[PDB]
Amino acid sequence: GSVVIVGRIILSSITAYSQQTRGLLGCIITSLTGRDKNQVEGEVQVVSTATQSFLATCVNGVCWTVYHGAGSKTLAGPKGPITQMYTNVDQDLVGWQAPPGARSLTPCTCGSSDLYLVTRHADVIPVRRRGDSRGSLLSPRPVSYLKGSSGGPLLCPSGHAVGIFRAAVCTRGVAKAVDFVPVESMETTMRSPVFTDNSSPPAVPQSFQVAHLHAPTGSGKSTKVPAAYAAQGYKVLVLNPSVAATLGFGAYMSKAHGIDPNIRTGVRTITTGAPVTYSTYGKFLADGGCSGGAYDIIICDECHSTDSTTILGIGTVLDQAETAGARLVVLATATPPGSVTVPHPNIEEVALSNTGEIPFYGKAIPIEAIRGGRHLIFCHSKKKCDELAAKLSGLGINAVAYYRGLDVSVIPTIGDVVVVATDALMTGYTGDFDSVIDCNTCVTQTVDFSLDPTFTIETTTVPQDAVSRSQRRGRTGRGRRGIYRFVTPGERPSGMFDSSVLCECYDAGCAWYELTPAETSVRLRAYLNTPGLPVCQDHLEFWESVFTGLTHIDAHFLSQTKQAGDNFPYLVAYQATVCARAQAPPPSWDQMWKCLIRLKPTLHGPTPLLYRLGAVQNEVTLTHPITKYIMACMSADLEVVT
Amino acid sequence: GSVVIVGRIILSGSGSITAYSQQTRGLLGCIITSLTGRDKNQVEGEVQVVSTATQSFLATCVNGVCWTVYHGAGSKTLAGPKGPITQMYTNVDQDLVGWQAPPGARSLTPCTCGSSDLYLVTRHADVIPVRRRGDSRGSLLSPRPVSYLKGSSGGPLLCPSGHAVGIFRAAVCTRGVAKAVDFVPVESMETTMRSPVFTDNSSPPAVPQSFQVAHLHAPTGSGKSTKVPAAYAAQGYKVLVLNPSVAATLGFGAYMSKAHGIDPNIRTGVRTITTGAPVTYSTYGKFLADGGCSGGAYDIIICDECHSTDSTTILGIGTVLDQAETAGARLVVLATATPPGSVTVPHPNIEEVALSNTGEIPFYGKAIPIEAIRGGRHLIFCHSKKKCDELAAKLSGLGINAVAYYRGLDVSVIPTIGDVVVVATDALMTGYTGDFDSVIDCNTCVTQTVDFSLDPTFTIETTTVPQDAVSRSQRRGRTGRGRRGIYRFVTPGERPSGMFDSSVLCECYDAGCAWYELTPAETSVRLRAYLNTPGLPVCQDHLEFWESVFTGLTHIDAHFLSQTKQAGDNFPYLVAYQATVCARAQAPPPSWDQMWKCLIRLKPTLHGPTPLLYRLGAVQNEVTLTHPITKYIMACMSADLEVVT
Ligand SMILES: CC[C@@H]([NH2+][C@@H](C)CC(N)=O)c1ccc(Cl)c(Oc2ccccc2)c1F
Ligand SMILES: CC[C@@H]([NH2+][C@@H](C)CC(N)=O)c1ccc(Cl)c(Oc2ccccc2)c1F
Repeated sequence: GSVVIVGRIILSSITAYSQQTRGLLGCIITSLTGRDKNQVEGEVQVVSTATQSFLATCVNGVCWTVYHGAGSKTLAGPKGPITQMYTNVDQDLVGWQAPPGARSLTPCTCGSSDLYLVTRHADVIPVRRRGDSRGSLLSPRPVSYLKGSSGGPLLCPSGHAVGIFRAAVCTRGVAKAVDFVPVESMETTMRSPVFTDNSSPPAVPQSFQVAHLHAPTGSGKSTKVPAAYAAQGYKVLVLNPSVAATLGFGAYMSKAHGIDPNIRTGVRTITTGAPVTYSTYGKFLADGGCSGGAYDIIICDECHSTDSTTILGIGTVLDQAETAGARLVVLATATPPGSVTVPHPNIEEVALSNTGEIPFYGKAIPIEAIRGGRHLIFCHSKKKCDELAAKLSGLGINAVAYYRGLDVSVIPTIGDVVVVATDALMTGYTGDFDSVIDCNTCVTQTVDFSLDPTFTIETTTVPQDAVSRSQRRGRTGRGRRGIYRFVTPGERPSGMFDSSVLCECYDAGCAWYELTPAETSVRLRAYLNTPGLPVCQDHLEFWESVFTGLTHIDAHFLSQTKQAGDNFPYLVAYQATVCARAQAPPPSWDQMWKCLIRLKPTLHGPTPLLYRLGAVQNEVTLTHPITKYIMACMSADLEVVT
Repeated sequence: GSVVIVGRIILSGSGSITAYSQQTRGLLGCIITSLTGRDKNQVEGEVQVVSTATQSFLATCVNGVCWTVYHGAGSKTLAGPKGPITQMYTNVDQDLVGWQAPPGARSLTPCTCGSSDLYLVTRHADVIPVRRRGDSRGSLLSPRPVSYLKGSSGGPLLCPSGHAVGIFRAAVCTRGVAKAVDFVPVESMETTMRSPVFTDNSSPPAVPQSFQVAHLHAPTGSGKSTKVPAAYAAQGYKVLVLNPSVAATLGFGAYMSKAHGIDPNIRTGVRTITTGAPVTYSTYGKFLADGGCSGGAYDIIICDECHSTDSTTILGIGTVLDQAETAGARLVVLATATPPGSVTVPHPNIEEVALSNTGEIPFYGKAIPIEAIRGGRHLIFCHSKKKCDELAAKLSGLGINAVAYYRGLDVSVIPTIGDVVVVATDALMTGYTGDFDSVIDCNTCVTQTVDFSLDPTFTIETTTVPQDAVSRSQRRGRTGRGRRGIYRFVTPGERPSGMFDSSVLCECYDAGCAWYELTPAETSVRLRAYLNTPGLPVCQDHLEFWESVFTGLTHIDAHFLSQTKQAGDNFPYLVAYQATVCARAQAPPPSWDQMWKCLIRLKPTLHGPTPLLYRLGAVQNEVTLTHPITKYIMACMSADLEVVT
């Protein structure tokens, strides 16, 4: 679907009124066709997807808005879908060529400290500028007042644009400031190229540089290129988030380029003294990061990956590389932030229908589609993998489930099989398949600053973004004609990750890699500050402050929850420690808290709740000191998407 | 818009109960079908996944009737093969609606055997085990987050043999987790089918020999409050007519003296007369201030505008219903032009014209031409005080005699008389009784709703929502009275009539404490009589909860209460109470909104964090949760609480 214009705020002292020009039916058809024949007027446009509605402000002949709402989408236009002219994911900014009849605001030259934010409801909210991207609302307003107004103009008194609104800065649920994209970030974006070629490795520079490599898996981004570099006489470290891919490079380089390299995973380590090393991000962090002098080039493969280990690992490289004597970091991926899924020559795509013997996410799979051969069916949860493997086995199709927890030996590597897997597949198994069938959804975590009492980590089923869809489809069609069947044809924008991933990085830091919160921050600071990487909201101060107060955890609990492989082993363990000290029962008796099961006779009363990590069945008390500290931490300034 | 079928849930054939979903329509197909009311796609399966524009849920055919919940479907028609099917049963009291099952749609069959191990099917095709605790209740064997169940209302509850016990309609929560489920019994679906499909209420009832509560569903024009009470009086009966509006009450009495003959008793705060006549007109507020029914006085009590869900009206009707048989009345009539489940039908005096973007005056995203409002007397309904004053401002500058009206301002600021454009909120409707040449409607309104947000307690949020069938009808009803009328509107939509929020239950206890010296226990009795009387607007039963909250709010400062009372704002007790607690800790209020003006004078002696009891708006000050009243309220949030899904 395309972004659709559904109305306009007309600007006129500054005042405004809004005008609606479409309803739901129209918005839906227009988004599907990409064809909008309505006459565009005004400088601010009310726009909408099938999900969110928001704004777009025309400046200098470009119509601008936020990446978090528009993604990389085309805008419906008179001739047809308009492709985006600019896409600056780093600045939460995208932009289309202004259609005829649109007026443009001209940039604010002088720069008043006094500024007015136009909202989607046609209000003109005064704002005092505090910095380049920061203004304080004269009247603190609830956060929900500003919702739907991402992409709206901030104006000086004369009516020239100072920037477009991108996020509220909340203090305990009330908006006291605003983050906007400066007009000078737009003029900078208009002066960068629309075509920077990243498909070739850079040549090694005289001094330190970070460089980007965009090219598909198989192209030898991970094999040929490190070899080429080794030939020129350099030492190269290749980081990867999969144990199975890292190990498989070992026997691959030996066969193919006569280099018997160093391999470093948690399960296995080989030192051959080769000039090339392949390691997981995880083993890299276990070994303390960059060793003084050991490497010239550090290639971070699958840098589109937004799990906590990769992020923490990449930001370690970026914080340490130059001081360890690196001259080159290369961030490598086939799917950088802002990518969309384009057709693939080797892959035929066929929507699923309702005609099929096997139900699947409201559609159907025909037995004939998966009876012969090797097939990969992605499902969102383990529960659903178990269900589908059971049905298929019961019809005599040779079927097998794989997800986090299982050994990859459930395999089966040669012969007929239907593999029903979660995304864990993409890290534990390196093989390709005759067809891929994709449910087009994933499970994700989201933090919610719910103040009940502190924060919550919700697990939610969500639509897949452009990176998931591409990575899943790319398990077929690798040098051999593949089919890709799907339940649904859309895809969310790529390259954004949630604040809970940040939280996960402190947790793993503390739990797994002996990092203080201060230390975790510095490495995340290096990641955030590097252009072209995935993006998130800057909630570092906040998570640092939270984990900073979580002291004298109980070793036994920590170990146990690490060994069960829970998410957030540190937060779970820490809550467990507080409970067992306070002589109080845990939030519930979910598996999550099994680590406390032998104290169940003696633990009684209300749970000293620190935060919410699932359903809380027990009564709660807010009197524990750690709770009060975490409550106090919620007064910090939180950027929120609006 | 119609309800559209967009998928189904196929139950298994044998062995253990299991199911899977089939999706038959996307969003685009769903909207088109809803707007045309036409659905040529055939219908298999007994459990349909159904949607509206705004939401989606389930329906379960049993005995040839496709049943769903009223809170989901309202009174809407079902998209069918030869166009929209109208509802056959609309049992608002039971949260139960029903269409005739379309061609070859298959139907579950009722729990013949009667077991107590149950299985709930959800929209995801999951199959939760449930233990029957009562006629209409069941506990989850493994409790669950209430969000798991969203979108499954309408879904069936099966016994092991595959037979339908009931349909899911609500989660019973404790602090965010669903311990239980409420469903509509299958035998409520048979009580429903075993009755007339059409019941009449168009005529005033005959006076029964013994106590009976009747409904009078009739236009404001049939003379619900003049003719019908005169007629009863003409036959020698003592009649009390209650009404929410002081203006309407005085008007009826004045009309009765000049028209139907006699000089009735009037009872309002601003005016009271005891003539000794046998008709008495009163407001619900004066009636409650007077302590309700005093025995022997009346044979018939007409509760006019019984569709109103302001707190006084509900608290009023609840009193009459608790007290009237024991006070010797023979008849309680519940009168309204717009009863629960009613739809806005067309009016022969009234031309209904969609606003467009063509026009000089912006109006909620559309536009009004000045042509349409210079020629005569017109009424513009706006949602806020703000928009009202803003739009007076614009119109008058354009050479129009416009005046704002809302709560606080004085009626008769409306010229009587002149040639006018009055810009008003719904306050118009209880403030002023005149009609107009045309009504212009924004089709939205401000309402309050409660959020059990546990942060630390609950939150009363004010929001703007689309108007319901009752709102549209009453607003439009201010033109086309006798003469010709024109109704112009921004949106054609209309939410289901007859449902009110738990926050309205909150205001009842609040008003009982602030205005009518009713302990919470006494308020619960009165509210209970209301919930239990059929054919009145419906709510979720949060009575124990709210009673328990207000029972803790003891020793309020009289002085603050009297100010929040006079200032006329919502929830004077909760506001006075929070301010009371704030003043006794020498702490500030949650913010300095106008809500808290009673504490401005103490500003310089108030310091530290606010001991927050509950959220009635933005909280700007830092908060402490250690006050004993906060803790007492936190304990109250462990009540069993019905919530919809
Ligand atoms: C413009 C700020 C930028 N964040 C900085 C910390 C830079 C960085 N390394 O991410 C940013 C860019 C793009 C988007 Cl969609 C942003 O907002 C969100 C919102 C929700 C999820 C993820 C990002 C954003 F916050
Ligand atoms: C079947 C329960 C019934 N409530 C009882 C207290 C009876 C009564 N007098 O209301 C009921 C009927 C209809 C509906 Cl839409 C119900 O659910 C809601 C949901 C949200 C708002 C209002 C009512 C309901 F809860």
